[PDB]
Amino acid sequence: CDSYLDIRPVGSVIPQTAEEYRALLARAYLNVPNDRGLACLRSDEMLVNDNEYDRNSYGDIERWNDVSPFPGTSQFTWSNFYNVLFIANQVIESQKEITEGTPEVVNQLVGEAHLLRAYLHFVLVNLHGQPYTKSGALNSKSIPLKLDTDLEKTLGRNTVEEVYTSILSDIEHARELINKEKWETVFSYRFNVLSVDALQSRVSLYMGAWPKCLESAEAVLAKKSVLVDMNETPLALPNHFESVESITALEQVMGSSVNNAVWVPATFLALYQEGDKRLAAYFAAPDENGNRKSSKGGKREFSCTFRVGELYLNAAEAAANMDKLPHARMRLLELMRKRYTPEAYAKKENAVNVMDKNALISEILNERARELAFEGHRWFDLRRTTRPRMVKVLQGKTYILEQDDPRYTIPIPRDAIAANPGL
Amino acid sequence: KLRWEKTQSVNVGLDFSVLNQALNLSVDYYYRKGTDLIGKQMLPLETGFV
Repeated sequence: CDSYLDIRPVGSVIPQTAEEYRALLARAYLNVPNDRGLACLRSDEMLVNDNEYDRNSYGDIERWNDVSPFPGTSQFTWSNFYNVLFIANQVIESQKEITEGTPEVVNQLVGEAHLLRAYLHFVLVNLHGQPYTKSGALNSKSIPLKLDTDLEKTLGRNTVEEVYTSILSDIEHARELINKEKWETVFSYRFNVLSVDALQSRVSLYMGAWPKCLESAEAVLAKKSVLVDMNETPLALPNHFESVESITALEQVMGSSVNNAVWVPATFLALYQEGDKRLAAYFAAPDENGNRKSSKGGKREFSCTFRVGELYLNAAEAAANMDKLPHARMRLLELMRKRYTPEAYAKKENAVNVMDKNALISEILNERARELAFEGHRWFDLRRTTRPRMVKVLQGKTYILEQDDPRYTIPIPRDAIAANPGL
Repeated sequence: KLRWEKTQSVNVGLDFSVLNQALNLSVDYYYRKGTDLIGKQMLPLETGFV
């Protein structure tokens, strides 16, 4: 005599309210995998320790050993990526059903979910997909896009163009939905409008869409351009979550285990010229071999996804790529003045102000490598920019990564293929 | 997409009575194949769960 079919089971927490969905999205934020540190382990800015346990896990990644790793080596976390993607899609599909929440709060939740989904897809297609700028890589299948919460279907790999179109669509949705200007310092891992614009700038930079990249970078800089001046505080890390430069502090790029197991090779330190406060601020005491450790990560308070220095570098690169040399030079020298000793800043200005297009672009790329050291940015910059031939000396052996090597794309993890043979 | 566990049944019967109910026979051959039975499956990793 009584029947409505609207009954919620009692005995477990079923997210229905805006606070419950905020808790779910916070758990999704926590489980964001830090696979950009492992990805940059594949680059030239890291050297695994001479130990055995510390090398049996990360040695094969550094050596570009895609075929026959040691089974004990570290693996990229496909499962965590797609679990956070599932939670984001659940939050997205739960709109128009979130109870006990202001529309400006539900809209912010859905926009955060959209931006998190876009960022996760971007990182996945960067890790396991060919670069957007590579010839013949636009129609190549890279990763399966997760756009629903279906548990009874097997997803096929989507092409890079499809993935980037979905990323741009999700960025636009987040821009339309996100309405928070700034979160608390303790809750700064969440996304805000500046996060939307910074993510759009980085995406357009990786696609090579220089106009939109410059537009988004300049929008961020107009809304916020305050940096940390290195000359008044030598030990002021720009990537610290409490710094005035961090926009989003979502992912601790460097895990404790990986940061405890690597050095900074002497070549990368030699790239740092005299007068750089980053040389004495980023890294620890020199080792007898000449390779220092790092102090930019390894603990939770060094979480950084976007920050204003990266926006300056993106703006400079876009301006240089669209022949807007004065703008690129202005941004690059602004960053250098914020970073360099003012004695060496004069020499840097004298050198940069006479640079042509190609030399200027190389200089911004070098400054980007210097600034974003140990932030999960060198490997992806190498993939998007030049794919240069790399020589790595390890334990008396030489390992060579050819120019435009097919090994610039990390293979899909073994567990992912085992669970989904169609990858 | 949770739903009921489907069962497809085919039954062939035969009733046969002789000699003023002196002998009654009822024979049934059945084939019931069940599908979509709710159970634990190892999902692909893209579903978000193992």
